[PDB]
Amino acid sequence: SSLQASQDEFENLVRNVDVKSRIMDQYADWKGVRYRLGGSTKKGIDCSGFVQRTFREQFGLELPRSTYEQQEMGKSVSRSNLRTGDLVLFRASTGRHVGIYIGNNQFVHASTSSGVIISSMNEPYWKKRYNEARRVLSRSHHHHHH
Amino acid sequence: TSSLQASQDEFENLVRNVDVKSRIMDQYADWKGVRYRLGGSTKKGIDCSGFVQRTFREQFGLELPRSTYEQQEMGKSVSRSNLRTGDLVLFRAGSTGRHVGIYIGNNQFVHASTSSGVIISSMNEPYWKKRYNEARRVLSRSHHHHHH
Amino acid sequence: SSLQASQDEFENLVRNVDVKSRIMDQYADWKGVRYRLGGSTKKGIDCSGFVQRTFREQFGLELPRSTYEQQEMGKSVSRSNLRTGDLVLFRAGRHVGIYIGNNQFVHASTSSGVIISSMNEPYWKKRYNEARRVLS
Amino acid sequence: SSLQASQDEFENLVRNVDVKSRIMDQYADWKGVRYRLGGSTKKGIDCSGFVQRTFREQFGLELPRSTYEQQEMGKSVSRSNLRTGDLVLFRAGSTGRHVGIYIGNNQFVHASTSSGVIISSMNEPYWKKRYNEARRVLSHHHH
Amino acid sequence: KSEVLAVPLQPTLQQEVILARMEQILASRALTDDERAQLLYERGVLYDSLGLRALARNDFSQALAIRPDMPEVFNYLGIYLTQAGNFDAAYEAFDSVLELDPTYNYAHLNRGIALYYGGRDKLAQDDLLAFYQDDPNDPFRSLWLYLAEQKLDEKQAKEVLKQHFEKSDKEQWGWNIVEFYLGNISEQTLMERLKADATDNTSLAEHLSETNFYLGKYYLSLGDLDSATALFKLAVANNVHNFVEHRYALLELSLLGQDQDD
Amino acid sequence: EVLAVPLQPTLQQEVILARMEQILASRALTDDERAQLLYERGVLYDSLGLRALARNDFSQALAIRPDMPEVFNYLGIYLTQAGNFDAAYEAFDSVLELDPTYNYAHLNRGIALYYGGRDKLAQDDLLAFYQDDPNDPFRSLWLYLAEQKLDEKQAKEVLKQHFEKSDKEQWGWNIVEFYLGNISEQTLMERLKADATDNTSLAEHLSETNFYLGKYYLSLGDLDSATALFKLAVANNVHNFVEHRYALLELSLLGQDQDD
Repeated sequence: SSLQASQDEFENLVRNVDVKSRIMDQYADWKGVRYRLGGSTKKGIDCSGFVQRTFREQFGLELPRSTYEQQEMGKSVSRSNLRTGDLVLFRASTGRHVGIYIGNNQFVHASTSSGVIISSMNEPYWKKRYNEARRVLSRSHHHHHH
Repeated sequence: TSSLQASQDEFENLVRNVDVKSRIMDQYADWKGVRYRLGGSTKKGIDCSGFVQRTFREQFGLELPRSTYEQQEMGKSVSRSNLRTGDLVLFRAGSTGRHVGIYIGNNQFVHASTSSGVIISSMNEPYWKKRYNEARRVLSRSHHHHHH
Repeated sequence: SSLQASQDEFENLVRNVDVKSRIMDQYADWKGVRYRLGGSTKKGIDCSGFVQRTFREQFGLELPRSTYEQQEMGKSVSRSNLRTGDLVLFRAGRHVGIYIGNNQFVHASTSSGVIISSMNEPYWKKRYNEARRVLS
Repeated sequence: SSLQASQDEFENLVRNVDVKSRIMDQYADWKGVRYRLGGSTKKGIDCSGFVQRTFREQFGLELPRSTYEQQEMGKSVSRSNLRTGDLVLFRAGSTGRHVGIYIGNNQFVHASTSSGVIISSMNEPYWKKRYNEARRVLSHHHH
Repeated sequence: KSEVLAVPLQPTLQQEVILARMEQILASRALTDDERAQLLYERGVLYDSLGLRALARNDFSQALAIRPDMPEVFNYLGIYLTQAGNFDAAYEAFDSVLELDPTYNYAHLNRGIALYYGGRDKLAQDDLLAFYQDDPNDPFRSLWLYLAEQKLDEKQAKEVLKQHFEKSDKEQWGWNIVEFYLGNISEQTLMERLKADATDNTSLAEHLSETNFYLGKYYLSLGDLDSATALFKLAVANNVHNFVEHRYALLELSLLGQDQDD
Repeated sequence: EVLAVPLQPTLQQEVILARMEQILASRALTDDERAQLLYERGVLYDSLGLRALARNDFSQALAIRPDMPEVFNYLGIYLTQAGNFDAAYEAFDSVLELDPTYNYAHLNRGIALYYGGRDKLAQDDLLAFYQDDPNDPFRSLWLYLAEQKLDEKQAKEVLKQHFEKSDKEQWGWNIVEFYLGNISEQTLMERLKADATDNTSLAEHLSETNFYLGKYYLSLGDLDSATALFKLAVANNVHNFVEHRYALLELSLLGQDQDD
């Protein structure tokens, strides 16, 4: 871990990735895949299996599977500081539904009705249900305050 | 005083090896999403062993054999809890009978998967925890072939 | 605060910190070479010849041969503001050296060859005339 | 002189000067030069005058002319621990205190009353009796 | 000295490995402008974490000359102009951050602080209240806001901070610095609360860097310069170079220094 | 407590470091020209507390130009700092094997043997070093500390003598006067402040002085006071002082002691 911490640090520090571009690579590839609760393949996927799989394949970032657990990763983000690659969370029978912000008030998610899609945050259903956001892509800091 | 606890040699090889994950990920930046094609070696399509062979060649100058069967005979056997970035990780596919990828720490490896093309995956994805077999350290601290 | 020097002040200090090193690298080679009026080789050199050679070899800066003409190069400087690499001029003909800081200068003297002198040597103090800055 | 300091520092740390051989360049150039009290030219020079011009021209170090001040430059050195380029000193006779520069092997170089600038042995008995002190004047300070 | 002290932090082996390697890579000519600017930015950050701010600023400046769209560069340039006392050039640098990236939240803080030190307390409050409501449970957001509201009126700056404290979830340890400033707890009590929470030395050094700055400001507000000069020095002595508390402890000492002359 | 502003990297250091990078990155330095530059960057990195980097530069210089006693010196010190005393003695041997005229090896190896507990051999080296400059108070202090292990009362009278047989000029003779019982801790600190000029001068005084008071308190088994006095030594950030280097070492040793 004392090599692997340096190596992990070095990777975060050199890698300047185009976050939106990478998310849309994944979306192009996964567009229209069906809803299956607990699924995580191209035969069917739920919202948080989609997030988990996206951040791993595209950013090498290890997120938990549970949406409860995904809602406590990284720092919370107010709505006006929203950036591409932030997890957007909604009160939506789960209680809790997660997508990825991709700018222009759009987000990418696995929905019940349509499978993997882009929606607008402004769509009445989601604006009522918008709950919070989390930043999980985040250059990790040298010294920490208490 | 405890950067001095490491010897000048340990320091020398930390500097040599600190960028090894970023080099594998440099390969991933360019090869990400390339299809599986058995016997292939290009961005048209590549197998697990070809992706591994090409990565070690381009990133580190390390010649490895073509087939998965020759690769797993390389370097030195490694137990699960001693895995280090750059280690080959071997699974039983049963498409040929043998499947190989590169460990990048934190329970993840890169590989040309049969289903999704070149991707990152977890060693804890049920599918691959069940089929894990062994691990090979083929790259030495000095970036030579690792002794048997 | 190190940071009171602006970024441009810093870039400039970095460009110029080796300017004395380079004059002294010239001196390491040229040290104790004879005087000879009209000489430009290591067999014997004059004051203007040594200066011309230093600026050529060290700064890629081609100055004229004669002391007359080297007085007209760059811009004028007063004693208060002398920097390393500035031409210092004395009445002696007249005479050309290169300031290296701390009231000392490098030059081909008619008596002792390529040497370092103090500006405060009485001989040279009363014969100081002007200085020229010629580095951009 | 925020600049000139750095320039001065850089010249110091970049130069790896050969002390013995730069002194011997001086002595090459100056050997045989007549003694002249208070002189500082190739037509005549005394022993401190020679020291002053040697350290100036060969090292860019500025020493005072007074032989009294020259011996309170640097720090004192025991005769055991002599290194090339240390000032050696000797009790005042009828031309003042005497000072030369050590060139190693129990040899110093100095302007002399009798021979001009020459190399001498510390072990010449005139100079063993007259020997007095040495000073090192070459190279975060402790307090 | 019968008091609470850490081993001043030293460069970690990781920092030195990464700097040693960066130097090898930057010395190569196998770098795009884009990947070079990136190494320069990230070496700048590293140099800044070791307290080498002239070198960091130098790398940042070079990163920007290659990739202009770098709000993260302008943020640091702003910070360094603040530490230099160039508040006017600093306001402008943070202006730039938020033109480039309106979401670059932290420049509201950093310009808040630059305005605070620049004697622009009303404008500072504008930025530090904006910052505060982006994360209410960050105690340092409320602490900087208190500092800026303080000069306008001490009394309702404390009633506001009390408000922030009660409104917060009160987890993070820094709410203790707040509790002291309210007069909820003693300074004695703050120091044992501190040691309790602090695990290893690095943790201890972080706790003392942040805390001795806020105690320094408290004593300075009372007109005790002797006590404040000391607490600013003990703050810096932890060598947590990239803390705002560390940087501005240095600025306060610079200001205290220049008062003391004649 | 009397406090300086912890020393910060100077403009000069950062300017020179920046320049030295450009020069070393260029491909027109002879081996020797590069060795001396690596060595010198090494010194500068060391003066900023960047010892792995320093040691890395030193190690590369030696690779190029093997006849470098100045490098073996530092390398030896870094081994001392790391608790690696046997490897250190060996490094310092190399120094004198190349240049027997290199006084500072006697000190550094002197101190390495001190921390190695080979107290006779350390008295040998530190008395050798004392004898070059009787007037350097720090030579008398290190000698005393080494002799103190065997007989503190005798170490104390041979230090009294080291005092009278000296000019009594350099400030650090006040430290010695305190060790002798001639002055109190309070008087020592009054003098410290009186003698210091600017902050850099004050930091230097507090770095050396709080090390020596740290060792005094150790010698009475007061680990609390020693620990604090060592940290306040290190806090001045005079990274290339002996007293700084081995303040860190003491703290490390106290660190392992407590934490068991």
